[PDB]
Amino acid sequence: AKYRCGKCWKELDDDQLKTLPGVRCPYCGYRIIYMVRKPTVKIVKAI
Amino acid sequence: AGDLFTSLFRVAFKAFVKDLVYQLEKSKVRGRRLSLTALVRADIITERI
Amino acid sequence: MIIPIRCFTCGAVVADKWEPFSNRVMGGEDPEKVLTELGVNRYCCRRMLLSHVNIIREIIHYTRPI
Amino acid sequence: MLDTESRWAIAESFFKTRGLVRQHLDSFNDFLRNKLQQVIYEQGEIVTEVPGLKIKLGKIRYEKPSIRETDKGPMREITPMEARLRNLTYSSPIFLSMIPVENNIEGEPIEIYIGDLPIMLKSVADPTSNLPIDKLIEIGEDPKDPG
Ligand SMILES: [Zn+2]
Ligand SMILES: [Zn+2]
Repeated sequence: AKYRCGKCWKELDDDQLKTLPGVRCPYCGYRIIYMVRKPTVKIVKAI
Repeated sequence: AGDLFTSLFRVAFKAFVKDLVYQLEKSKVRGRRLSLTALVRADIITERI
Repeated sequence: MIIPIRCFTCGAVVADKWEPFSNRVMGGEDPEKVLTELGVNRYCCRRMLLSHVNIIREIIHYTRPI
Repeated sequence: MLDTESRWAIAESFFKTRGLVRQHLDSFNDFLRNKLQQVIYEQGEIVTEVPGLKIKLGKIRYEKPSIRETDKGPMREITPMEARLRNLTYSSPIFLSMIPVENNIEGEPIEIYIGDLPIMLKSVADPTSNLPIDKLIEIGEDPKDPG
């Protein structure tokens, strides 16, 4: 799984293999991270 | 809010005082010589509020 | 949030007249004269511009991370 | 003579100076400023059945809203958005200074952490009550929220 450290809408991306004592951003230590949207192509009907 | 928190804190503080005398009547009269920092059990007001 | 592309009542396009209208009205011109010059003659299309609230400007500061 | 516009100017000044939730903020600020001390002053002092063991209570004070990360040592300050996202309680610690008296010997006063007090938003104990609009937006708050 690919996450994203959330200090704003976008920050540095981190992945699941980075194992730590708990859930935290490795680069800045923030305690809230968010899942990114997978690159699968999505079809939306334009009605 | 202030009027109701006055009553709430008055009720929650005398239960914290009552717990202190219970650990000064028995815990240090019979068993050890204790300090105030150990017998407070600060998480009494917090949980009630 | 953002200006609608078409008027709700009729199918006229109003989104491309928002920037000139709002820029000229905050410059001190009369809204009715600006609307008449832009070609917005039906009151159904005039209420589209006279009542729009630009909220996306405030929302771009709180966009969901995903 | 006072026409419509002058009276509306007066009313608008009222609404600008005092918000729409003043009945809450005034009450909570009065509580924080006086009633916390009043309650323990009306308590007076703690006396037990031991002949000569009593504690005389002192003053109370509160900190900025903070949490303790599973006993990480020092307490770190948080914002309302972090409390909302992490299901925390927006509260500040309160310290009570006590004097342990052993047979009319006062001894050294000690300051004791006694609990956490939930903080009303936009009150005098809220650090976000003084921030400008841009600094409120930076920490993820709605600038028009009345608290
Ligand atoms: Zn980060
Ligand atoms: Zn129309």
